[PDB]
Amino acid sequence: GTFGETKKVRIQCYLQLSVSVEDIFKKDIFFFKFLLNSSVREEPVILYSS
Amino acid sequence: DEPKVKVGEIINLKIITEPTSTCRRKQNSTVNFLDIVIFDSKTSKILPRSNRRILY
Repeated sequence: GTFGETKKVRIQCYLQLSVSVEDIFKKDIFFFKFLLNSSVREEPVILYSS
Repeated sequence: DEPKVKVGEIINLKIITEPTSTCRRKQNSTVNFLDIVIFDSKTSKILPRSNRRILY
């Protein structure tokens, strides 16, 4: 009876990145502006691709 | 490259940096920071959010 019970893990619920959207209108073309930052102001984020 | 750009050309800018003979001076900072700033030809100080302008 392999009991691996009571692994008392604590998990966090805070999405660390934060994305702000800005829709620049233009004639026959379009532009998206994207402000990306961290959730809280002591945990910095690295980014790899978008 | 090619300074006649119409509207829709995402074009890379190339910067070549070389530290001088005063590379011997400081050396306790190992990183320095390079703000690229944007001026109009006639007027000055384009704000860095920069809509209807260069987007980066």
